[PDB]
Amino acid sequence: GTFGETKKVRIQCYLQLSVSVEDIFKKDIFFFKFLLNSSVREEPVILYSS
Amino acid sequence: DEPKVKVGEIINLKIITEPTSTCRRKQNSTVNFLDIVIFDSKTSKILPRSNRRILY
Repeated sequence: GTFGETKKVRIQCYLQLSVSVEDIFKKDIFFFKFLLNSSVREEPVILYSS
Repeated sequence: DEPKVKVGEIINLKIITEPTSTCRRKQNSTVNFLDIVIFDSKTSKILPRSNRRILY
């Protein structure tokens, strides 16, 4: 009876990145502006691709 | 490259940096920071959010 019970893990619920959207209108073309930052102001984020 | 750009050309800018003979001076900072700033030809100080302008 392999009991691996009571692994008392604590998990966090805070999405660390934060994305702000800005829709620049233009004639026959379009532009998206994207402000990306961290959730809280002591945990910095690295980014790899978008 | 090619300074006649119409509207829709995402074009890379190339910067070549070389530290001088005063590379011997400081050396306790190992990183320095390079703000690229944007001026109009006639007027000055384009704000860095920069809509209807260069987007980066």
